Amino acid sequence: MKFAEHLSAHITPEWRKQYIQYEAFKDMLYSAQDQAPSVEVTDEDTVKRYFAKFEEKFFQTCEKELAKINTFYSEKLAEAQRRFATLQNELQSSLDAQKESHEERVQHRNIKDLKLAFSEFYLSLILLQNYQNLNFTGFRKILKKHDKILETSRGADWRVAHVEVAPFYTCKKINQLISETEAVVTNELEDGDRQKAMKRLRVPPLGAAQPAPAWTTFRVGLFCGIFIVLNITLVLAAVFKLETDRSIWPLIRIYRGGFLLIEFLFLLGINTYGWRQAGVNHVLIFELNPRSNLSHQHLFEIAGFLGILWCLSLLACFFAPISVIPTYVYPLALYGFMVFFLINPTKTFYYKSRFWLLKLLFRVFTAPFHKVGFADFWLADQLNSLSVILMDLEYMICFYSLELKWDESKGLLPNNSEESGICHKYTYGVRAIVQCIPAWLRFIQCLRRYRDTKRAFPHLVNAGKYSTTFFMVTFAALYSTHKERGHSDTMVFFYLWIVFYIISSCYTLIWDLKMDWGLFDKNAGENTFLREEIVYPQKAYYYCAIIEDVILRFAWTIQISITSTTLLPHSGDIIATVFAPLEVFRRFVWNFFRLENEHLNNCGEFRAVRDISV
Amino acid sequence: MKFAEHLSAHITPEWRKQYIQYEAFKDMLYSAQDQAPSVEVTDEDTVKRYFAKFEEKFFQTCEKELAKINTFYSEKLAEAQRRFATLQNELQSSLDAQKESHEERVQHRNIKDLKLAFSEFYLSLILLQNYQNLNFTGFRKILKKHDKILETSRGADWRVAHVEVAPFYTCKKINQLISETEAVVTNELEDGDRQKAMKRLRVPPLGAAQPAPAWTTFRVGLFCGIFIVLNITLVLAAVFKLETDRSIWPLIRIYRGGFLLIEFLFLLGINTYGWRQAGVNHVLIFELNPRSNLSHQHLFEIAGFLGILWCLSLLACFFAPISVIPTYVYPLALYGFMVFFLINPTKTFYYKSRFWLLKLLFRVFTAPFHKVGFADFWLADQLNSLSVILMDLEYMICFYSLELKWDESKGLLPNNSEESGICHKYTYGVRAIVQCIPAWLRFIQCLRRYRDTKRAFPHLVNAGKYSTTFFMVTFAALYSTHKERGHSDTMVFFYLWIVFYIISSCYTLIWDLKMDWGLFDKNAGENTFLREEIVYPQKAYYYCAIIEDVILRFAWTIQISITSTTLLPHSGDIIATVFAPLEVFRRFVWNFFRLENEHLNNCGEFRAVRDISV
Ligand SMILES: O=P(O)(O)O[C@H]1[C@@H](OP(=O)(O)O)[C@H](OP(=O)(O)O)[C@@H](OP(=O)(O)OP(=O)(O)O)[C@H](OP(=O)(O)O)[C@H]1OP(=O)(O)O
Ligand SMILES: O=P(O)(O)O[C@H]1[C@@H](OP(=O)(O)O)[C@H](OP(=O)(O)O)[C@@H](OP(=O)(O)OP(=O)(O)O)[C@H](OP(=O)(O)O)[C@H]1OP(=O)(O)O
Ligand SMILES: O=P(O)(O)O[C@H]1[C@@H](OP(=O)(O)O)[C@H](OP(=O)(O)O)[C@@H](OP(=O)(O)OP(=O)(O)O)[C@H](OP(=O)(O)O)[C@H]1OP(=O)(O)O
Ligand SMILES: O=P(O)(O)O[C@H]1[C@@H](OP(=O)(O)O)[C@H](OP(=O)(O)O)[C@@H](OP(=O)(O)OP(=O)(O)O)[C@H](OP(=O)(O)O)[C@H]1OP(=O)(O)O
Repeated sequence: MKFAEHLSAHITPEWRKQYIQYEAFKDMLYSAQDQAPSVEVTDEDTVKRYFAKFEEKFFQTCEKELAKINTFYSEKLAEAQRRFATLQNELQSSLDAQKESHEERVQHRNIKDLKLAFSEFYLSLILLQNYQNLNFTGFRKILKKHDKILETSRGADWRVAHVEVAPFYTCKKINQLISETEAVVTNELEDGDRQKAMKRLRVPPLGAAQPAPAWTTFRVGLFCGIFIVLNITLVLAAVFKLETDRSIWPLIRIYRGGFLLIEFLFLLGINTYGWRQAGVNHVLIFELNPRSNLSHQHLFEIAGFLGILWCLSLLACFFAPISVIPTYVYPLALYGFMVFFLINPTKTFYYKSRFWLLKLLFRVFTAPFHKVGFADFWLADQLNSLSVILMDLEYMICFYSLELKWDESKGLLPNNSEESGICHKYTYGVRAIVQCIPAWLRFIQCLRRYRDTKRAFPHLVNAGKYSTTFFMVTFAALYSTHKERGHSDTMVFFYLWIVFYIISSCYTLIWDLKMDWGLFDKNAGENTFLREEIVYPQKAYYYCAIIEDVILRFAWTIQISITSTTLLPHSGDIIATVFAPLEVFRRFVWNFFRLENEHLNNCGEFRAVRDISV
Repeated sequence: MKFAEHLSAHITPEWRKQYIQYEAFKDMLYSAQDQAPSVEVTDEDTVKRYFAKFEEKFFQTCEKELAKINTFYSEKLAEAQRRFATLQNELQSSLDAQKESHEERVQHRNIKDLKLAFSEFYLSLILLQNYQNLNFTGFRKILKKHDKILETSRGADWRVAHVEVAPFYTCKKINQLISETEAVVTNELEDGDRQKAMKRLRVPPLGAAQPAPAWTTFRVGLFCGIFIVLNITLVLAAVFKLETDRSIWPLIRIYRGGFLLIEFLFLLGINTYGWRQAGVNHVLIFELNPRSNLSHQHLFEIAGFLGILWCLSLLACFFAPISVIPTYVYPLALYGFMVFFLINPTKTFYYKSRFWLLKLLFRVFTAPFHKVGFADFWLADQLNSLSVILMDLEYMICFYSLELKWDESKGLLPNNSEESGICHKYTYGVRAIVQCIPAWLRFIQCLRRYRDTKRAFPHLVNAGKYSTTFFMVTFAALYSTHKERGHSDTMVFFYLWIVFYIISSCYTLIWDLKMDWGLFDKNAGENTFLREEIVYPQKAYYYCAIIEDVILRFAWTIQISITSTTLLPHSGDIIATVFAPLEVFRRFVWNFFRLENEHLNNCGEFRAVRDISV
């Protein structure tokens, strides 16, 4: 009925330019129909010749499209045949080695990677088959549509004479390859059982708009509604009922991290939805499973549940829920519940994503030794902007270990004490390393990448980009320490520090535009100050992001400076609280164009599957 | 991949017994496969003869199923051809009358009914086409499964030799009929335009019933979450913050009706979901549009919004956030909003259902004159159990017009002695008629039906059933009035009243079982105390409903009698509040089996479309 959006939603992204231009043909046909003058205005010969010339040009365009499709199909078939030959040779070598302990574990890894390579090959073959079917359907539908407006029946004859003889339609090699692959997998690997072998080779409609189950959407809406109502109740309770008898700073300073985490989860769900809709293949970049994947609804549901728990804990800290449990227990219960949810060793509640995240975290935090992929440095980049949660963790540990006297009530709020503040300082040393941890991780990753791929431009400069944070933080700490000690030269520690402000931002900002986002290209074309090809439909997004990155970069250096050095102590807490939720927004904007620039490097290579070895 | 639930969900409910028994064939094949004796000593000849006899019986069953399908298709095709001939003759008569004002309005009505009859005929033809396609697919799939499991080449040969030469597959008369119908509608009726005619004749995937849009489910969940959180907050506020000013009785008596309406909407949504899932075709019975329909999610989304408004109004009444607006304004705003939502004359917010409901309400309340259909008496039956809202309406009108002072913001709470008691007495006697209105409507509908049909068994006994409410209410009112007047003979007005209690319930209860639900049949099989065929899978539902109706009938009788007679001082206002939400539950249970018994009168007639006339 509606072929346009069906074709749009069933297109393989990396081959989007290799399909048929249905919409262009439709617009051309409509323009030709409208351009016809009146019967009386022009003679019948002029109308006849106009129709004839338009038909000729239409058929020339159709011939060009058919030739392009045929060439693409032939190249893909040749590539598939060569890959099959290579895989069969490797499988034969592995099986003859197996026929003739550490050797057993090596073999286990061998048939661990081989059964994945075969699955990837099967996915490629299925994608080629779908491409062929969809292209033929589009040709037939556009010719049928043409054969109605013009009322000249020349499209049916053209289809019968040209498309029906096309090799892209008359060849059966893909089906034979599929059958041989199934036979090889069932015989050599799974040893005679078609059930599990077919189960691991099933291709669900991954290249479509497969809706989520209605229960997931219902849960998302339920959690969102409870969250907004609890938020309104919390705001009213804070405004009306509570009096800040002994400050609420050790309360917001503890509850900031959970709010930041929930906001990050929500924005990540939005990011995933945008990637999926815009046509960016993040599954190939992140090296995920094409058949099993997490949609944005699951992330929204997780964020909603976490927000429900956070709001309930804050409300419990607010009024007087239980008259026997001390009020300094609720944040502990909340964070313990978060940790328990993450590291649950059972097989429930997205058990297939939590383990992947845990292994990724281990690899990230063991940076110098493990090899570096896209996911590792992407997660390290996220942790770079998510350091406020680490700061809150350190502050909460030092507040509970030393400052709060557990024997009274109202443990959390009243910090009424003599030396209240021994934790709101920096002089013992541990306030700068906690903030320099992620920069150190990225610096070490860049060093390892340069060592492996010994090409010193991208990585040594990238490694030097993260080193400016060390200089800035150490100079801020030194200036604050000498100000507290009242040295007459403290002001000089101000001066150079200020330049290490600018040298920081102007560094990273440039790397954000030229290298991370790939803008300001010399082949910009019509798109001014951008690159030649853009995925997202509107340039206003690009211009607004360019505008906002500049502003949000400058108020990242100032937040990390004011917060580690802990200076100007009358508005530092409020400014840090205000500026914390802007860092996540900046990173959320950055992710879009970072992954879009990464994706466009796989569109000139026509790569659609994750190539693997044994 | 999974043909079982596809076949189950794509079956026309009224032709379910005329399809192919796929599950029975699967179970038979599995049992035969499991019953393989043994190679051990049994001997190959015994296994061979067992396989041969099973193959023979399998082929006999397949032949019987094929013959049944062929005969059903032949009968349906003959019926369709005769109906087409009749419709063509009527259309020809109408067009020749049109070719050769009140006559113009009559012609407009004629082409109003004709364009509906043609659409229903087109729906029937499309249903027959789908039946043919699905039956062939099922045959092919089951034969392929048999061939796979029993390692032979008999199934393919049998399919080629028998199913291929079947008329249910080689007869293309339906396609010619469909093309002729399109031609006739496009030429004679829509005058040469295929666009609007085809749009009118399009058959959407009803069987698929594509899982409802995600925004609707999201809104349902959002409204539900807000409702539950507001309910918890309201309960806490009522328990804790309330004040012993003067009574909360003129508040529950006002807010009861909205709660009852919301509960009715929720239970009606559950009812619609149950009807759709169980296979009951309520669209045919209610004479709705087979292409445009309301799902249960829309009713849940209306109910959630109404509950949100109700909870907000109650919270505003409790807290009184605004210090200038009087407290007796909020229920007025709530009920005005409900009325405005119902009678909105624009074209938004389910405008094609509200107008249908309004016309139905007009027909119901003008009962003696209009003809009676299923939708009229069904709605009157619902209003019979929904009289508490009418009682609340009359009480609120009397309370505001007479009692309320409006001068000082004492509001909807209190502060009088006898002003509470003129509205709580029955000197006017108006609270008997407000309760006897729906019984009167049903009684007059039964009288009109008996006059139309001239068959006196069902309708002149139904009218007698409905007439007992008048006796019960009038005797309760007389007893209460004489008790207030202190007559020495008032006790006798008690005595006979008590029998008019029993005579009421034992009447209606019997009509609920034998006639409304069609149970206690004389020719039941293994379903003891039930009817021969049942739609809902489990008999436990039937037995539970049989148990429940008995208790709830006496509860309903005593509740309405006590509420009408205004007797038994304080208890007769908490007992009514407790018993009010049980009469909606009783009606909600009654609807299931009422419509199921109605449905099992077209399944034996093989009627799947609604017949009309011009
Ligand atoms: O005039 P248009 O441009 O609006 O065409 C309409 C419609 O014409 P209409 O006005 O009489 O209803 C066609 O119906 P026909 O009369 O040709 O049969 C319909 O084809 P269809 O029913 O599937 O028939 P088959 O393809 O299965 O053979 C086509 O659907 P697509 O080609 O599949 O996208 C639509 O295209 P669209 O613009 O995308 O909605
Ligand atoms: O070799 P291993 O140690 O990796 O484990 C086997 C397999 O064990 P098995 O031999 O008893 O069938 C695991 O199934 P289980 O024992 O947990 O049921 C399965 O885990 P899984 O499906 O993810 O998890 P679950 O859905 O089953 O809970 C894993 O698949 P991957 O981890 O996805 O690659 C398999 O790898 P492979 O040898 O390539 O088939
Ligand atoms: O052994 P079973 O009883 O489980 O059969 C399975 C499956 O066998 P498997 O174990 O090798 O995967 C069949 O695959 P095959 O090897 O015959 O091709 C499959 O057919 P399929 O792929 O659609 O093939 P085509 O019909 O399109 O030609 C069939 O689907 P349905 O007939 O359409 O319902 C399934 O039936 P089910 O029980 O309902 O899930
Ligand atoms: O004859 P009438 O007075 O009953 O009205 C015509 C038509 O008016 P038209 O002649 O200008 O096209 C109405 O469309 P509008 O004027 O409101 O746009 C349409 O209402 P509708 O589609 O429900 O409502 P909307 O979706 O359009 O808002 C109605 O269809 P039905 O009531 O469903 O039977 C039609 O009946 P028919 O003659 O059989 O085609």
